[PDB]
Amino acid sequence: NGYTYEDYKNTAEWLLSHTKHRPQVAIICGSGLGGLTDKLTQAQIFDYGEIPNFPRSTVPGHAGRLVFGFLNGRACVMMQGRFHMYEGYPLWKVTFPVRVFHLLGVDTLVVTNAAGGLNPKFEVGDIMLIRDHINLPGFSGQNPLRGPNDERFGDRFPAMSDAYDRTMRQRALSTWKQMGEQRELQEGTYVMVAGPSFETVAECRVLQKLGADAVGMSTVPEVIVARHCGLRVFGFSLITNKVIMDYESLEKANHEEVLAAGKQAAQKLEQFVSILMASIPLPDK
Amino acid sequence: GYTYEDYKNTAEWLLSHTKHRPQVAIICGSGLGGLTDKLTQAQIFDYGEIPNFPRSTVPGHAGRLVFGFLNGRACVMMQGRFHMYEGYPLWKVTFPVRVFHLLGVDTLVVTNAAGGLNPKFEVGDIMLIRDHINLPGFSGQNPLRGPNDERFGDRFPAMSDAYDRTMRQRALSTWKQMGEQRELQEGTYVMVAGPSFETVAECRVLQKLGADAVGMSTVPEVIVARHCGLRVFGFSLITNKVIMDYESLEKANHEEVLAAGKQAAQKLEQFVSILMASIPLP
Amino acid sequence: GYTYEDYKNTAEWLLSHTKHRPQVAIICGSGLGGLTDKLTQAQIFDYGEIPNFPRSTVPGHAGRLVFGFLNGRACVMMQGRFHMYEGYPLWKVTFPVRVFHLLGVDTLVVTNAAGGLNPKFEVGDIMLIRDHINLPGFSGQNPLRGPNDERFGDRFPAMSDAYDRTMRQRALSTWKQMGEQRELQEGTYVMVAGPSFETVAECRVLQKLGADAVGMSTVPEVIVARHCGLRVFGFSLITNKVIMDYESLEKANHEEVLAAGKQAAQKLEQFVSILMASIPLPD
Ligand SMILES: O=c1[nH]cnc2c(Sc3ccc(Oc4c(F)c(F)c(F)c(F)c4F)cc3/C=C/P(=O)(O)O)c[nH]c12
Ligand SMILES: O=c1[nH]cnc2c(Sc3ccc(Oc4c(F)c(F)c(F)c(F)c4F)cc3/C=C/P(=O)(O)O)c[nH]c12
Ligand SMILES: O=c1[nH]cnc2c(Sc3ccc(Oc4c(F)c(F)c(F)c(F)c4F)cc3/C=C/P(=O)(O)O)c[nH]c12
Ligand code: NA
Ligand code: NA
Repeated sequence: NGYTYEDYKNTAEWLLSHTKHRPQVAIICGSGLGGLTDKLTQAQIFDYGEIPNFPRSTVPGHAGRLVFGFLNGRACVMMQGRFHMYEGYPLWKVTFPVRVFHLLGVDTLVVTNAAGGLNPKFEVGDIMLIRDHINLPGFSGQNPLRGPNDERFGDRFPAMSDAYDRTMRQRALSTWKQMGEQRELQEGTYVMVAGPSFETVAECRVLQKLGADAVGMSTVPEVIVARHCGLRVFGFSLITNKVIMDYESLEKANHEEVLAAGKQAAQKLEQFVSILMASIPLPDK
Repeated sequence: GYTYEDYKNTAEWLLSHTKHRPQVAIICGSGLGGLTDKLTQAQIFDYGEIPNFPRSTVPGHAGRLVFGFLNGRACVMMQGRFHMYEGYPLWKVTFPVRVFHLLGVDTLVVTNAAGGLNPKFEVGDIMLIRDHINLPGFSGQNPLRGPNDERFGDRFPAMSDAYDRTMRQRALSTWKQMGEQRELQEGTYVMVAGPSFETVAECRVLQKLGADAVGMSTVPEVIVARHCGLRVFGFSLITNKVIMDYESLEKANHEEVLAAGKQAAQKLEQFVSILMASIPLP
Repeated sequence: GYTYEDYKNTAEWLLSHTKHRPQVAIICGSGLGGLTDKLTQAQIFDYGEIPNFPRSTVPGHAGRLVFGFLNGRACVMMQGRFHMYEGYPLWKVTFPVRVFHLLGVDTLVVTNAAGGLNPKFEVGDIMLIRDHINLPGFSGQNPLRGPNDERFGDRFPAMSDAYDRTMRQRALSTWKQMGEQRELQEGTYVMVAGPSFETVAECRVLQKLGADAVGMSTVPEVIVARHCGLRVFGFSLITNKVIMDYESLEKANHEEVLAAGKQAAQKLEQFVSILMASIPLPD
């Protein structure tokens, strides 16, 4: 299947008529930010299943949630969880919410994730501001824009060379500076791979040689649709593990360690984003 | 997928609806739409009247098959080509090449627009396609995926000799004989699916791989053509230099591509028309 | 699109139709189908007659599971693997591996035909697979894609240790104490979808990525086996040297790869039989 413009329209107008909230900022909560909805005021919760056209979470855990409220005084719409390719979702389902956000009047997307460090400078618990991406699925046909283009969203052939807003990154660094934290923020290129299996050593070397600083399984498709629509985009990676890059290492990527990294970073990440909210540019006069 | 009878039905319909017996198929990429103007004794078919032929489901652009003589060479020209980014399966993109084979065509000329990755290239350059990197193909988006039909070709066709050496030497010589000074480029075309343009990081990847130009077409048609045994010649119009640093304000856009096309139209149409005399006879 | 109950039904059907209890699964690559003849007490099942099993769709394609003993070790052989280029989805290509797991198999041996990228390789060489590059996997053609079930494995299994170090050692040891002419090669297998062979520029890309051999199979079976916790090892027979530069009259062709996988193929088959004795017993 796909979605028509009318489908997005009906979802948007249904949400506009069922909440008083008028979000400026969309937060898609990746690994470690599950709990960020807890810091919202005047929170209003919709299960994906209540929302017309909205893909249902078919994965273990709670019904996926769209939550409207104020984060540090700023009108937010928050996706508690996101869809992954590795779960069997087509990219036109993964990115469905980004079109709806656009039609609600959102002008800014915050997108976070977990990723493996490819840059040897990176340490577990580091935060990497996404400055650029390598869409490996994109190269082969797995681009969320594949299909007919609606001129109501954007151009047939949108540019991605300016996708990661300079100002948002400037203000992430300021916020971080004023937290007087010990470690610098990192900044680099995120490469998307479909996953869900972790890289071989030979694969890690490929991604290093390609110039990737971190690797994960999400985010790029949401960024491409956001940019098609004209939203400004801010992203970062929690570095949950250092990808294994030689045959002599005794270490090995694993689910238990990357869960532990998320759980440990979780409150630091909520603190970071809660404060950053205060510094997000206002809608344009 | 199509059955073998589906291809035979379409080829039979065309052969009984036109008297034309094309030797050469020309797939007009951006910059070359107007090449049909140079045909004589033209005979026209909307894709929509041609049995089994894929159309656009966008009323924006329909498509035409045009039979005619180009500089006295019997030709069939696709005006409007199918792209993976539009949501066509590759077995639809490449459907026409199968039909051309069954019409008796023995040479495919394929042209496109491409972003320049080789820093030697300028906007408005023509690059002869010497070789390709098929990134979608590596992942399973190869037009031969599925059952193989020996009436077309082998299970496992070689692509190491896809781009006819003789036609490229004759294209270079023709470009000089025409008294053109700004030289013909030659190099490696990488297909990416698009339709969004590359990030800086992606551009750097495509350069590290050894690609000289990047586009969103052509490689599937070339693979199916070589599977069928067609001789293949092609080139890219360098419509833009791909952004390779973070400071430049240039953003790749459709308007640059359109505008580079119109500017190069007269020159490319002349080049292809005159090249027809270099194509070996059947 | 099966659930755990489907794989279980298939395994129980096999358990109740043969007394054979395999420890080792062998997937026989192109030109290596002779290995089923080295089985003792052989028992054949056509894929057609196995519940839920994907049917192979080419007129003359051997779709048979063969249970037996190879050099005195209980095993099950696939004669004819499924290939993504034939049009099979990876969940079909790898359904037998999940069934082997439920049958109690703890080891998978994978064999294939590969094009040589390493200029040191010669046609007929055997390359012990040390590592792989899953190019289809990067893009979404990963056989774990979709719902995960822990009766198979983890949502995010590691692949950096896929190729069993113990069986590496013993393959190198066994090969030496056979006094063979050429050495056993080792290196990285890159999977491409095919079915068309590589351009020179594609060749050069795969070499730049650090691949030693290229083919169109194997990696997805390895991923599903490691997901399930099976020990894995495997071999490429080098059927052809990939054309890596424009000064050359050679062309990789179906006929020259067919002929090469009738030559030192029987060498790899004897080597696989011998190495059965080096596979550890189950606890
Ligand atoms: O080396 C690597 N290679 C390739 N990819 C990767 C990834 S992506 C990933 C890997 C594991 C995972 O599990 C959890 C998890 F389930 C939690 F609940 C959690 F808190 C947590 F930190 C995790 F890491 C989530 C995600 C990424 C989801 P998303 O954030 O992109 O939506 C991490 N490291 C590597
Ligand atoms: O930097 C680059 N990166 C990756 N790819 C490219 C391409 S390929 C391309 C990009 C845009 C485009 O826009 C149209 C278009 F779609 C029309 F239909 C049209 F009439 C028209 F004028 C255009 F400008 C056409 C084509 C090329 C089609 P083709 O020649 O392969 O058939 C050019 N530059 C880059
Ligand atoms: O240069 C290369 N590039 C990319 N890929 C490759 C391959 S993989 C391959 C290529 C051709 C082929 O055909 C047969 C065949 F059909 C038989 F019946 C046969 F006996 C036989 F020896 C062949 F070579 C089989 C396979 C491999 C299947 P598998 O071993 O993985 O299952 C080999 N060389 C290259
Ligand atoms: Na000649
Ligand atoms: Na690649």
